[PDB]
Amino acid sequence: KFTGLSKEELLKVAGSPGWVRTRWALLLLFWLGWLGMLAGAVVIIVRAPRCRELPAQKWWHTGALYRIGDLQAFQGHGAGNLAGLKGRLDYLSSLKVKGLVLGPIHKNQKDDVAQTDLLQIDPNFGSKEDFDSLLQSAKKKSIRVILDLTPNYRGENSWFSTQVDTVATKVKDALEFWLQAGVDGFQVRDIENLKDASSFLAEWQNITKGFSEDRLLIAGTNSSDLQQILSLLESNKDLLLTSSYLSDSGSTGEHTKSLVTQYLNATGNRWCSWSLSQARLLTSFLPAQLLRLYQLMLFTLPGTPVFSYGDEIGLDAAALPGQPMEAPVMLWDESSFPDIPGAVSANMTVKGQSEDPGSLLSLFRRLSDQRSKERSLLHGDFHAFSAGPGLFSYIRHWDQNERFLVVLNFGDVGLSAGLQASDLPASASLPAKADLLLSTQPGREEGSPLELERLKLEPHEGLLLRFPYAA
Amino acid sequence: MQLKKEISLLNGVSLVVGNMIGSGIFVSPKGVLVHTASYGMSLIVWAIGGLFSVVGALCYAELGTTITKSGASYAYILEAFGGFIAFIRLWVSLLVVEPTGQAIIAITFANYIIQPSFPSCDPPYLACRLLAAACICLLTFVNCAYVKWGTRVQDTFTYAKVVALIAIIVMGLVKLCQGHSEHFQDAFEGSSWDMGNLSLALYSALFSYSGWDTLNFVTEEIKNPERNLPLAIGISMPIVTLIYILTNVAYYTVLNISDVLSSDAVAVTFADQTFGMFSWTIPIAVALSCFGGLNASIFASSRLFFVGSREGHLPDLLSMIHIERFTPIPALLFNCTMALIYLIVEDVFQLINYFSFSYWFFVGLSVVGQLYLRWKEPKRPRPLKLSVFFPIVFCICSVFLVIVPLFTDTINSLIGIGIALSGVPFYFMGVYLPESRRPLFIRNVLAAITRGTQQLCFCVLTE
Ligand SMILES: NC(=[NH2+])NCCC[C@H](N)C(=O)O
Repeated sequence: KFTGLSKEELLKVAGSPGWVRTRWALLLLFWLGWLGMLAGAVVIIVRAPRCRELPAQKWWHTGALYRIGDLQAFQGHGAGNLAGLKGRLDYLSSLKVKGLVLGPIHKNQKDDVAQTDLLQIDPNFGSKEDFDSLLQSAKKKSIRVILDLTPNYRGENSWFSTQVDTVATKVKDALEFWLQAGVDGFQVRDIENLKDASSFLAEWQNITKGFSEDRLLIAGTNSSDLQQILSLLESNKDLLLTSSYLSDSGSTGEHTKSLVTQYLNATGNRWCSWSLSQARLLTSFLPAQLLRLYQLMLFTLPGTPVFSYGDEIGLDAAALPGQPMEAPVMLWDESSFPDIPGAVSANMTVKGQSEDPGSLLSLFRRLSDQRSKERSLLHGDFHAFSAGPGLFSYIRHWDQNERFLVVLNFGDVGLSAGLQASDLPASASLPAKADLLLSTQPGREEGSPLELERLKLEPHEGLLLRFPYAA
Repeated sequence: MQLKKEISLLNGVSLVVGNMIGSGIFVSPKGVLVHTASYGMSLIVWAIGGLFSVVGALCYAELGTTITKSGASYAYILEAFGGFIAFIRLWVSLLVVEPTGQAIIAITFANYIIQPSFPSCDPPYLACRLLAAACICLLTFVNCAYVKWGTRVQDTFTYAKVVALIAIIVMGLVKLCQGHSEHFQDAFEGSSWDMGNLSLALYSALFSYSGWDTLNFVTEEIKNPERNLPLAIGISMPIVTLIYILTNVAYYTVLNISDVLSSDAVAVTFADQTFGMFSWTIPIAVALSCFGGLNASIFASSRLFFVGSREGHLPDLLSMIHIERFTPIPALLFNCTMALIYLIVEDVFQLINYFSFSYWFFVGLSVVGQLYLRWKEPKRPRPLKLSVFFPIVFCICSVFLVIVPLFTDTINSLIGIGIALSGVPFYFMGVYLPESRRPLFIRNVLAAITRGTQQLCFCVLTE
């Protein structure tokens, strides 16, 4: 038969000049191909474009914010204390927020300015040490904490209209005191009520920036016109200004489009704060069929979205009878409102909504997950293109991460999403068929790449299409 | 022209360590954290997965000193079980276990050698593939020229990555014991003690310790295969277990579970967080790791195929050896060609779904083979016989590890069974029938091509 040649042949018939020349040629062709693979690697590495620089955002960009307008009305009676709330930080981090705003915890009775200070914890809420433990547990669970320093939060006038200089001193020393304590920011409300607003607010900004650069100062005004916004936001540029600039909307697609685009063009695509008021809920200005629509926009606009307590479930202040409008009670379970029990439904509490994917709290959780983990939403650029009569359509694209497109039906009839852009940069090439992460109305399956031409938008339906880096 | 035993104790420790500590601890120590969601219980699951992998490594020390034959899952299956399942192991390690393993390790090398130039976006796929193919070709040439060159490459680069992990552990312990001790204050909170999570915790704590037997694939080339193999495994296992536990101590001291669980390159995130300057040290470290952990899947697989060609399953060609330098050239070229072929596929990272039931099935079946030997033939010359406790508990652990990818990933694992089974045609058609009964034309062309590549590859059959 046959067998592998003995070494003898490997010494005579292989060592012949022809075979050894062929072997040398094979080896040298191999090393030519290998220097070629290296040349290809090193040249294609300088062919693909460079990678844009991350703006190294603070904490208050890495997720939404969240307000506790009143500690007691959040969890309920009896446990309306900081130590009691310390348990709810397992719930809040399920919403995937990167912020929190406790209500004014300083002792305040009424107009009397000589006794109301900004340093003493109101003992009916707790003490200092339980507060520090709350802060430490929050910090441990990656949730920075803010604090509200509106002095006269029990009374019509919030800034103690009688005097303005000594209240500025209380704010002054309270900032540094609570910052040494471990708070990660501050907010004030009704700055239009405080005379010498711009200058005092700039001074407090300088204080909180001089203590650290990862601290926050959020001023809230009841204003609704962009002119007041700019006139107060000239000397201060690191100041998330939450105002009623949006809430005055008549929910018209063209109206809200012009409004958001004009706010951004006026601030030149800076970093803003998107909310409907300083401490009011969403439902205090929006119908219940409109809420999913808004909460799809607020979690995608280029800024920090700021929700009050209870707007992750659609909590209404007028559905439950005998409820104080300014500070409603959160609906944990059927026993959340022991008064007139039985009317508390199952789809109206956080518990019954936590399991349903076609609920509103599921929308909130999925959105705030797509916000606090995806690059192109965290700090990506924002560009809106025109659409049908009453739509709202834009794109969020950072460099090469998952590029998002959002479109919103601000109408009560079936609309058509034309989606003609013709103006976005080449880094924003629209795919003819785009994915779909979720929709404000159940009925369209997620994971189905849908073509970007035939779209019929039912009344109040939102779209969060996605696509990867295209060229 | 025998394979010229030229591996010391340090080189064996370097192979094992170099084969275990790869990109499995730098880019994703999350498989445990994602299913445990706490620090204390995650460290306990790491320690216990390490203990089970140590029991398995002691099982293989006993085996690799009983049989003393290369392959460690193709000879141990071979003896006491027969040709069939042996060839099945060799087939699945020729198709979708060793080619995919080396291709993925080289692709990760490419990804993390250029990552400091492409931090925030996706490196160009072309560069990834070309540089990974170039790395594989360079390592195959190194391991061809002189086995000592392969041992030196492996030793140098496992030194490099162990130094890098020492740097990580030292920075973590400095930050811990300096003034902070910040996350290790109320550990074990929020954890999940329901088996539906601890199961996957351990099962992904075991895929991080895979590779503790690379030294048993080359048992024949070891200096003293009766003392250097078990001593080498016993010097490796504590080093790898301690480095895993302490590296995760470092991570969890500096970073937070959430970010860790989010970091696709957990070690890169750690570098950015703590290494203020020199943030390009950890990408270099992961690159050197994937290199020195590729030369452990080419210095250990191309000996598997060698034993394959020696027993008669694969053509006698893969059994040849270069006359003047004593390195199994044709097996090395076969493995390089397999890896380069499996580089053409886009997204080979998904092929970790087709052998995660085959690899551990075959490790467990080698353990069952050891138990079969212990029962049937208790009179073998055994230079060490550990208590049957070790093989039996590691067999139970491997039953766990092969049932977990059968509950989930069932369609994938069954396609993996299809892949492994696809060899049985070649077996019952070309292997089982003896010589002088196989067709004359195919054997004649195999003779001609063997003569060709043997004259070209400059190699000869073992003597
Ligand atoms: N011969 C081998 N077992 N090679 C596989 C090495 C992979 C090893 N489990 C790792 O962590 O990367």
